[PDB]
Amino acid sequence: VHLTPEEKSAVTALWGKVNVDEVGGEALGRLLVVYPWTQRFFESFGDLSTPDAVMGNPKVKAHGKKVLGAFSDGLAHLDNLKGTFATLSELHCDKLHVDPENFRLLGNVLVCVLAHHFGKEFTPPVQAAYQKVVAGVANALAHKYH
Amino acid sequence: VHLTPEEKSAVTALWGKVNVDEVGGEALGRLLVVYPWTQRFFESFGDLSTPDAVMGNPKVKAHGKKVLGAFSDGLAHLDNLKGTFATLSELHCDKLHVDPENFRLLGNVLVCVLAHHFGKEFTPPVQAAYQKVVAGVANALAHKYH
Amino acid sequence: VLSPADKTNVKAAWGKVGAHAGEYGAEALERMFLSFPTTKTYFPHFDLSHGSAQVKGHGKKVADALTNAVAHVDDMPNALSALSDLHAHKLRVDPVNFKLLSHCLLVTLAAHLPAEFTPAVHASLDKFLASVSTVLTSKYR
Amino acid sequence: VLSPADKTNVKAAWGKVGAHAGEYGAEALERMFLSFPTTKTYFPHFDLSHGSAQVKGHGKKVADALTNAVAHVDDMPNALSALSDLHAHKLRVDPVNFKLLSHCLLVTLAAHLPAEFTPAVHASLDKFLASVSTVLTSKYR
Ligand code: HEM
Ligand code: HEM
Ligand code: HEM
Ligand code: HEM
Ligand SMILES: *Cc1ccc(-c2ccn[nH]2)o1
Ligand SMILES: *Cc1ccc(-c2ccn[nH]2)o1
Repeated sequence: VHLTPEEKSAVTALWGKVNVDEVGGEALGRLLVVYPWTQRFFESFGDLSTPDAVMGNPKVKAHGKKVLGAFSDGLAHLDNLKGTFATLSELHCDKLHVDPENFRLLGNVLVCVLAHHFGKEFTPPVQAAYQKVVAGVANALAHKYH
Repeated sequence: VHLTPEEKSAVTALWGKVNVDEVGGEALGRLLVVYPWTQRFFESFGDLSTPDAVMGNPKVKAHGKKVLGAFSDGLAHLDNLKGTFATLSELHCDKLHVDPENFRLLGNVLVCVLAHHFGKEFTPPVQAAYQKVVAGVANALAHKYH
Repeated sequence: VLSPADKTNVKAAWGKVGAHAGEYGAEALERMFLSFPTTKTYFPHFDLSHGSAQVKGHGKKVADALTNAVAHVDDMPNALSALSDLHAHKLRVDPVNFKLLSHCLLVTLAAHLPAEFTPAVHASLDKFLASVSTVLTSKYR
Repeated sequence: VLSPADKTNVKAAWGKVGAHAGEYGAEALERMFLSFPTTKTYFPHFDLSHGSAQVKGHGKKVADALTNAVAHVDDMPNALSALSDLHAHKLRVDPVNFKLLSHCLLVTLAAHLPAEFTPAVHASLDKFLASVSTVLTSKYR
């Protein structure tokens, strides 16, 4: 993925403020609430039966934190997303059989959560840079399908 | 690059009986009729205003012949679909900006056309082998998006 | 959204299914399970072997539900409410799977009713099955 | 299919836009044009520079149409028929672009209305925009 140096600084500056305890769990939680069929991949996470239950679920928060850390690792290796995510792509494609459209949905849910947390700081140019990142992450996740 | 040997034998055997002059125009025509936004990519082709006008359009039939030629090229190189379609991927993705969901739709329209022509000979196992072909073709055409 | 011509096309073509309901439904299920094996995991306790009586009986249920949907094409949320309870609330079926079954239904119809499966009718059947799929995958209570 | 709760979620959240209709609609279009440059090809006659007056005025038309859709949430095919004629019959917009704009509208709402944009309301807004999108990409006349 090609960010301009101006885009890279804006992305990096925003990401450095991200609440790593909550943002990932809110993104995974919203995925589970807005696209309920994704709950089928998380049968062992306990109570997913209501929106409040999903968002407050400690297993959702803990797993979302891992998601966010995967995005953080992608941000730090934009030149080699395919190799950064090869292990995760094997997991999500060969083992879990996640439909790659869901990779895209989760990336866009993350964008909504960033907009939600940062308000007007999440400008259209900042979003545009983040859309290049999440498209790049989602494609790397899907590589073992290609 | 992964049809089984039995799937390759099935697709090869059926494709030997396919009318290379008709099936492509029928598939492209039905794409334009069933998914009418695809007509936007063919502004210069003339009358596309009704099902009968689409299926009777000489430019649609002639283009459909080129489509099917490229599918034939893919079927002759089932383990290298990416290389077979590399140049078409640049055209469709970089130049024409066709959303790759449309590649999957055309693939399944072709499967419907095969089903329509062969009837009970288009058995479930024959279909399943062809689903891997058209999925591979669509993935190959989308490669420049990957 | 279906046009009047869409509704006319769907009723005429699906009316030609008739007594072949269970047969075409079971064939479409078998085509889906074989073409898209991940769909089998929605049925973990089924006998999905070729020609299984269970899949025969299930294809009959699918086909009959579609006949019901055709009869209520202007009232599908009300008419299919129990099926939405099952597929959207309990099973939480990924809508991509409804695209797979819808395609396999069109493949089955094209293979058995070639004279009926015109481009215009194909187009209308696709929209109809997309509409049914939206109802079954949406939680609207 | 929208539940009774979906409808009241949408009316409450969209009702907060108020006098920000043009600002928010224009912002959603700007986000779309900047994040997904291929969408610009539907507006070749437009001035699409940032802060363009043409984009601002167009953003207001979009917002107001959504307001009208919210008011007619139980009969959208009827209320939105003119917009379907434009987007499906004349412009032939690929449905993927409706997903892009819908996403950018959600982003705009999240950025401006954080108290409104709860997980359940986010879910209802997504279903609402998807249903609007289906009407505008369907040829049902
Ligand atoms: C698109 C970006 C995504 C990223 C960056 C991501 C990241 C991750 C990470 C880091 C793990 C932990 C793997 C490990 O510890 O070995 C994981 C596991 C998992 N992912 Fe994702 N994921 C993504 C999309 C998805 C989606 C869309 C789904 C399903 C709808 C999904 C389903 C799962 C499941 C079921 C697990 C295993 C949870 C468990 O341990 O039970 N992933 N993912
Ligand atoms: C998925 C399998 C597809 C195959 C194998 C295929 C194959 C081809 C071939 C062989 C050509 C001729 C290229 C040349 O000689 O320059 C072509 C051109 C073209 N294709 Fe496709 N195509 C596919 C899908 C699509 C789809 C889904 C669309 C649009 C929805 C599309 C839009 C076009 C257009 C606009 C042209 C240029 C036609 C012209 O104006 O001359 N293609 N394609
Ligand atoms: C045209 C679309 C569909 C129709 C009309 C349809 C209709 C039906 C009907 C009538 C039943 C039986 C309900 C009952 O026994 O009370 C059923 C059950 C079921 N359907 Fe579907 N269905 C559709 C799509 C799908 C898809 C795409 C999937 C998954 C890939 C699916 C998964 C299931 C499952 C798991 C059951 C329950 C089986 C059991 O445990 O007894 N359905 N459906
Ligand atoms: C998703 C919800 C959408 C809504 C509510 C909407 C609403 C509108 C409205 C109200 C107009 C002006 C109609 C008039 O002349 O009074 C319009 C025009 C237009 N729309 Fe949309 N639209 C949507 C999606 C899209 C998308 C996704 C695209 C393309 C990416 C698009 C492309 C256009 C174009 C090209 C025009 C004509 C502009 C002009 O030349 O005046 N629309 N739309
Ligand atoms: C009512 C309905 C079902 C599917 C559609 C459609 C046509 C084009 N895009 N979506 O409309
Ligand atoms: C009525 C409707 C249109 C789209 C949806 C939906 C529910 C979950 N995902 N999409 O429902």
